[PDB]
Amino acid sequence: MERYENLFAQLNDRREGAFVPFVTLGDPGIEQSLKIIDTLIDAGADALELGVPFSDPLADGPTIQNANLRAFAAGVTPAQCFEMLALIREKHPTIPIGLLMYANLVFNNGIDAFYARCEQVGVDSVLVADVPVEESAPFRQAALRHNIAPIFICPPNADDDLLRQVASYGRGYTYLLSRSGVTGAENRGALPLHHLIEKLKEYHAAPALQGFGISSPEQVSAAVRAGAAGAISGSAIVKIIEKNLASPKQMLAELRSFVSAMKAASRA
Amino acid sequence: TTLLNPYFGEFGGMYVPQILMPALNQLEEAFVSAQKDPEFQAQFADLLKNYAGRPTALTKCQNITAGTRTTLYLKREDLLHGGAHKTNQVLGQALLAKRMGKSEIIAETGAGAHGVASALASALLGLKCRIYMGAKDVERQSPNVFRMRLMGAEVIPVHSGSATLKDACNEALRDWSGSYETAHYMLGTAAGPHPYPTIVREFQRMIGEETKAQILDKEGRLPDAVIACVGGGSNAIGMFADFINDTSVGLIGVEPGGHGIETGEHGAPLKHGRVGIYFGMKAPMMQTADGQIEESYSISAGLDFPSVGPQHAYLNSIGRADYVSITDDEALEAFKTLCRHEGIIPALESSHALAHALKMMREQPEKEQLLVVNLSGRGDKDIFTVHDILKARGE
Ligand SMILES: Cc1ncc(COP(=O)(O)O)c(C/N=C(\CNc2ccccc2O)C(=O)O)c1O
Ligand SMILES: O=P(O)(O)OCCNS(=O)(=O)c1ccc(OC(F)(F)F)cc1
Ligand SMILES: Nc1ccccc1O
Ligand SMILES: [Cl-]
Ligand SMILES: [Cl-]
Ligand SMILES: [Cl-]
Ligand SMILES: [Cl-]
Ligand SMILES: [Cl-]
Ligand SMILES: [Cl-]
Ligand SMILES: [Cl-]
Ligand SMILES: [Cs+]
Ligand SMILES: [Cs+]
Repeated sequence: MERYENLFAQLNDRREGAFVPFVTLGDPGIEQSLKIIDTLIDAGADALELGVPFSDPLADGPTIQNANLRAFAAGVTPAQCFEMLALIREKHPTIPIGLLMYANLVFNNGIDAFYARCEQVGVDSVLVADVPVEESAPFRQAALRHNIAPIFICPPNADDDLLRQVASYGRGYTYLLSRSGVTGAENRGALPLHHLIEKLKEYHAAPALQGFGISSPEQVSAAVRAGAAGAISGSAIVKIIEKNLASPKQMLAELRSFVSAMKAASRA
Repeated sequence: TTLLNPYFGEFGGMYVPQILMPALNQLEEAFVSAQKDPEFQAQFADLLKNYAGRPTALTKCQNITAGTRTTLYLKREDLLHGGAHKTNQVLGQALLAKRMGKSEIIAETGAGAHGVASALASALLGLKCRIYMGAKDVERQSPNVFRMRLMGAEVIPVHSGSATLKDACNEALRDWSGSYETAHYMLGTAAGPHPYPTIVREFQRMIGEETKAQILDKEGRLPDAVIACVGGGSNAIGMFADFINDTSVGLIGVEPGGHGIETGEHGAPLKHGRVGIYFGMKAPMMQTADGQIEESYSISAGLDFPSVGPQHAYLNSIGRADYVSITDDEALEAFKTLCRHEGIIPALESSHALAHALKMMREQPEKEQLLVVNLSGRGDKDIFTVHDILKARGE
């Protein structure tokens, strides 16, 4: 399908950026996770980034490590994650859905079979966090064969060769990394990404979303002014789940207020 | 793009987040440059000889083979400064860290032997060293937590997951992905993303080179087989490397069988796991049917790791090297036997290699065979753990 392309075309007409929350599928449980995701969408999420619980998420800091653990404590499996993805797409026909995967879960029962299953449930993109462009060939080939956008990372230390490869190989959106390190709201990016954003546009790369450490509305607006097409926020969202485990009503209310404020920041 | 081949057949590669690829490429380039640099080689040789104590002895173990046709030599890496083979490649990697202008060292440890080695090399060479160690291993290998902190290293207990070596590896890599401009990750085994399996082999290969020269001097011929335990792969590939092209020489690696392979509580992915992608490499993994990485188990903290370096997976696949397992109880017997009959207290890791050699002898006592066991470390760190076990047995 064309869900990212249609989204960014609509966003450009409204002269606004995308706000894309991340959560772990099945955190803190399957049905509470489904309600959380509906609340993110009703509050204004333009797209979703969704993590499949993995035993050893080496690109994630403590906040999202604990989200993975909570999902495992609820017994959440990748098979149940695909069931959830089907239910989400059934309710929301146009929202772009990207998965955050670790390589072993994609490789486990066959790379091609993994992307075929993504296509069957209506996923739009896949980011494999521990597969650099140097190792990406069988993943990106299988993705494209199944109409899945392969999401590549543009890090702050990117040279010109990497910019050209990510621009050529990627689809859907380019992931513009805010900083080195692992996921987490406590650590905000330091460098300005203006030069990379404009090289990406020169090479006709997929529109850029900035992520890692985006926890406040100002950061969303700043990413859009810098030229990026939008911003991703994970740990800031997941912290609201963690803080409100004992109160699912106050959890959804505080998620709604936060997403609404982050999205409003993308409008100017 | 790399200078060297990152794969051994289908195994290996660089499965790290994109952010870390410049660090790996820088490390590869520094290694290739240093391997051509006579000044680096001389510094490295100087440290190995005059600081670490190389060459290490090759001891002929006569009492424990009495009444059989097995001749058994032990390559005495237990006599290396620090007490284990880990010191060899730490000295080379520390020199690489300095060559790249790094001022800090990150290291994981389970047996604490690599932690101690990283700490002593950092104290000598002027690096600020921080060690990640699983909280379970902090306890069962505590004599080394004492050593590391005396030498100025920061030791960080890891309570996540199994609170053992795998979890320390995870946090070391997480840390490196946010500190690589100033910190070198001194990975402690022949595993992980390229170029570590290659670098660690080349910086351990003197074990086998010395062994070969020593066996030739004493016996006039090559060994029938060399035998080493396999936690991540470094002491075994260090012993194996110089014999790989000597096709008559058996290469036997010993994985931990833990409570028994059939219990699932073991550390034997090469023979009882299946290929997966984790810790920066494509390699045999202990994993669930779903592709979650399992937790391993071994009495020996240094072998308690649910994967294995890619060159061992390759050497196995083509039949050049053979891999077996040894249970906790088999390792404990070999530990006791070496203490009592050769006066050498071995690391419990190394005791797995010894146990398999003793099995080779006992199973076929009239088979003529010349065997070398890599005695990868001394057992001082294990004496308390072994005490509590034999006490609970009434021994
Ligand atoms: C004496 C001795 N003999 C053999 C071994 C087994 O390790 P091998 O020779 O590399 O296979 C050890 C492993 N010890 C570790 C584990 N080190 C470790 C193991 C696996 C992954 C990362 C690691 O740091 C350590 O950290 O000290 C040892 O101390
Ligand atoms: O807001 P934060 O700091 O939690 O960041 C949320 C990011 N979640 S995600 O799925 O986009 C995401 C994207 C990339 C990751 O690793 C990689 F860069 F190596 F690929 C990990 C997570
Ligand atoms: N075989 C090989 C050799 C050098 C660099 C890269 C490679 O894949
Ligand atoms: Cl716009
Ligand atoms: Cl973890
Ligand atoms: Cl648990
Ligand atoms: Cl950081
Ligand atoms: Cl040379
Ligand atoms: Cl020679
Ligand atoms: Cl033989
Ligand atoms: Cs003999
Ligand atoms: Cs192992």
